[PDB]
Amino acid sequence: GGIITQTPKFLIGQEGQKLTLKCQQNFNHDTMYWYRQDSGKGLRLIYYSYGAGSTEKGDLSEGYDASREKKSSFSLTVTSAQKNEMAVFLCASGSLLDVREVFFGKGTRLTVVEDLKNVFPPEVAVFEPSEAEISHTQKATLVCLATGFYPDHVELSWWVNGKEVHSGVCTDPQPLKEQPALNDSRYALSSRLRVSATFWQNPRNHFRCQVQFYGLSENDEWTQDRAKPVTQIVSAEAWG
Amino acid sequence: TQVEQSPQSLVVRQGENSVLQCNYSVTPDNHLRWFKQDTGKGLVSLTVLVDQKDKTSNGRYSATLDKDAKHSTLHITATLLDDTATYICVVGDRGSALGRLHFGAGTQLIVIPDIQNPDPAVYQLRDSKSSDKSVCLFTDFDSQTNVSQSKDSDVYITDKCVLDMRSMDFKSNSAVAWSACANAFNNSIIPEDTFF
Amino acid sequence: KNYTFRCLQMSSFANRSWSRTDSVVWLGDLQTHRWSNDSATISFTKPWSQGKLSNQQWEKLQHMFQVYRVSFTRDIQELVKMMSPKEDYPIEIQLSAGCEMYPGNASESFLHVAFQGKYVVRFWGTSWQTVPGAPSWLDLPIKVLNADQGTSATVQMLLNDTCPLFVRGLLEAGKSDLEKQEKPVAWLSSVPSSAHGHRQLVCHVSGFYPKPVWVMWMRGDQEQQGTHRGDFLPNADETWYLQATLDVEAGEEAGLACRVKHSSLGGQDIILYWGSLHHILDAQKMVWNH
Amino acid sequence: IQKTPQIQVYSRHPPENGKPNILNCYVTQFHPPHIEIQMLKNGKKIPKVEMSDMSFSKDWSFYILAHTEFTPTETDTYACRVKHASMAEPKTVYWDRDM
Ligand SMILES: *[C@@H]1O[C@H](CO)[C@@H](O[C@@H]2O[C@H](CO)[C@@H](O[C@@H]3O[C@H](CO)[C@@H](O[C@H]4O[C@H](CO)[C@@H](O)[C@H](O)[C@@H]4O)[C@H](O)[C@@H]3O)[C@H](O)[C@H]2NC(C)=O)[C@H](O)[C@H]1NC(C)=O
Ligand SMILES: *[C@@H]1O[C@H](CO)[C@@H](O[C@@H]2O[C@H](CO)[C@@H](O[C@@H]3O[C@H](CO)[C@@H](O)[C@H](O)[C@@H]3O)[C@H](O)[C@H]2NC(C)=O)[C@H](O)[C@H]1NC(C)=O
Ligand SMILES: *[C@@H]1O[C@H](CO)[C@@H](O[C@@H]2O[C@H](CO)[C@@H](O)[C@H](O)[C@H]2NC(C)=O)[C@H](O)[C@H]1NC(C)=O
Repeated sequence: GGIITQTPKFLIGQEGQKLTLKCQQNFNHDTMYWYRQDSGKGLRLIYYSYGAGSTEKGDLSEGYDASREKKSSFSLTVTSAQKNEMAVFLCASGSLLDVREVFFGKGTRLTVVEDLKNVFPPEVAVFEPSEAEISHTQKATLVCLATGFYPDHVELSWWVNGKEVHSGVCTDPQPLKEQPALNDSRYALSSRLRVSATFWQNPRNHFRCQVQFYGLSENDEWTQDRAKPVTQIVSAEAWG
Repeated sequence: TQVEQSPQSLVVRQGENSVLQCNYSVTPDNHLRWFKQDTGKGLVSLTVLVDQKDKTSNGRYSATLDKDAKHSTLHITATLLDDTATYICVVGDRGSALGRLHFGAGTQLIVIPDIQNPDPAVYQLRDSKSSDKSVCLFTDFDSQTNVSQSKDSDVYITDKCVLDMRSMDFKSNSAVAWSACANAFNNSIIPEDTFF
Repeated sequence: KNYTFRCLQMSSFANRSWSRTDSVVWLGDLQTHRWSNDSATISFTKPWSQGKLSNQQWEKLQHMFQVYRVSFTRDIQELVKMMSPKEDYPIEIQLSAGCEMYPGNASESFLHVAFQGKYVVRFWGTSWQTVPGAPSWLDLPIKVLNADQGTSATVQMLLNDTCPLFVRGLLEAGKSDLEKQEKPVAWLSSVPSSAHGHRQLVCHVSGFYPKPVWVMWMRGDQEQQGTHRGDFLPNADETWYLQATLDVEAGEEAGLACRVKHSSLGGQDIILYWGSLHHILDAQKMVWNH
Repeated sequence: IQKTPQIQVYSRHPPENGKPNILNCYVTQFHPPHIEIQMLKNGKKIPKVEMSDMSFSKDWSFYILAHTEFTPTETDTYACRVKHASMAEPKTVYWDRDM
């Protein structure tokens, strides 16, 4: 029928900051839900709604409020952000005449920070394969690194000849901390891409490594020296 | 918790079968349903079970339900690498929209690839922009071998990672270590026939 | 048509937090079951209340109903949420579910729901239905409840098969209490009338069972058409009370009698004469200062 | 709120002064079902007062029967006092043995 979409994908907030997250559905569902997923726990209902002006409390209703402006939109607002918490918020819409028709949003990821001074974008480098691997395997592995980014609000992608690729690609499932001893420490991420020797050997085959950083905006304005850690794409390139 | 999924984590060889299950105490037990939640994404429905003794099957996913035993099993046939995800079991306590869903904690599924022709080797990869920096990729290693994150601050190392060249039917594991080359992987119990 | 089996539910919702549901079950004019909001089990009020159901059969029903009560209470608490300005607390709901039992295999089943005192919904055939004159806003709650196919099946099972079966056994089991005969006991009294020099004659009839009785004022064979029968009032001991009045002019009392006809008497009609030896002597024992 | 209650006070058996009897108080036609019923002897509330289970006739209207063990006499007064939302002040109905 359509889609249930949450906004933002990722969210940065400071200790005590009142954050809000919108959810829009076009299914024409009367019932809408805001859930919170915690690692090692099931989805817990915060708030639900039967349509415009209705906001019914869940179990985790404390520290939050909802606002259903219209059938299409449900909006959750985190009353105050917790010290250095990390959370997932999930939006779902449901048919009032079919209990079994439930559609879910792709989730919003929250990260609370000490000071926005800690927010840094990644630095992306592509490593050309080993002449040693081509003479042995006849397979070329382009490697990529995304280092010094905070939070882990990233989206890595490989691009050959202008088109995005998934075959031969592998990205790290979890990122590596820089200084794990300190809280709010910068992150590292690695991603391999494998192509046939014959393909890589050609210097007419272009290889691009894209990384989408989800940082700051006009809202979330600072007063620091070095360039704003805004949302951006930092991508590396190679030919062979 | 009223809905309990078992086991917390499950490891399966690629091309094999996967059997994850859930027992519940929710009452009434109108319907049970399974979702697949892809790493960092939302929930996707796989199947809905409604009868006292129901069996339903969507594609490669199959499921059963004994509402008397208050038990339901999920069956993944021919486990692909794309099946690596958390599987969430939910119970609806009513038939009308007056009901409420009860969610299990999930079962994290990990599908080990079938490395048919190993060739363990670690190569040095020069940076695209200049001479420095350098990185070392330990690859083509068997399903059996495991990567260890060393204690040292200077060298940072990642865990085993599968890639797949689809128009090759080829699959290879990998690990990456950065700043020394041959020493990068010493804390991990590497195979003896590793090329250098 | 002879006996009607009724399961009466009375649910009161004062607000979001406070609720209570109480039930009583009637086979004709005799109660068979009682279910308090504080009792988690259906209580028998006659020794034959289980009917001809086995202990496991009965337990399966009691558990069914146990689960239902908690489900119903919440479903209404949710429908107030959904029906936000159209309706709100305090809410009052009544349910009448049962059988009207006729000779042979003949039976008609019913499930009627009253909202705030008025009858608005009935379960008819395989679905919930509003009845003529129901508020329009009930359309969404019905469309919502009729979405549940399990309840429909559970209910269809009860009304069609379980209730008639149950009550057929209930009738055999309780035959001794249902077919009982209790003799009425009559006594006369009198009070002034609204009008001047006019008296009202009260003829009290009490303790009879079954309910059908005939109580008339006579003057020979001459039935006094002025007689005004009261409404059947119950006694604590599952018997009945009724009183017949007659408005007379002072002095017209001599010759009048109160005639009572009942099945327990067996053709031996009670004739109570105004001013009879017994009347005088019974009146002496019932004197007061008004 | 909706319907105002109807109190009938009758005895079980013909009343004989000094001879023990049963007083019944039949309360009907009220709505909502929340109601307070007390039987009183000489103003003072009668302690052990038994109550039937609240039920409702085919016309959906409620009915409840209060009854107590009592001994009628010439001087003693018996009444049934009802508190219901529909009424401003409680309704006290006296047992009149002649009607
Ligand atoms: C009609 O019947 C229903 C079922 O019989 C009643 O509903 C249940 O009512 C009970 C009691 O009100 C509810 O449970 C309570 O839960 C409390 C905790 O959430 C308990 O509190 C205890 O602990 C606190 C400390 O945390 C103490 O301070 C306190 O003193 C107490 O010891 C309660 O003791 C109790 O368990 C229950 O959830 C209700 N169940 C359902 C299915 O709704 C209903 O009230 C009855 N109505 C009336 C008016 O009688
Ligand atoms: C319980 O008893 C009720 C009767 O009160 C049953 O309802 C009736 O069931 C039939 C199906 O068996 C219904 O379907 C059909 O209706 C169409 C017209 O709409 C007609 O052409 C068909 O011949 C057939 O009758 C019927 O509508 C329905 N009757 C009423 C009054 O609604 C119910 O199915 C029984 N359930 C069980 C479990 O025994
Ligand atoms: C919900 O309704 C009940 C009953 O009307 C309320 O309970 C009453 O609470 C007051 C004090 O707040 C007492 O004086 C009454 O005796 C209580 N009644 C009963 C029957 O226990 C309850 O307060 C209401 N809740 C809200 C939120 O208003």
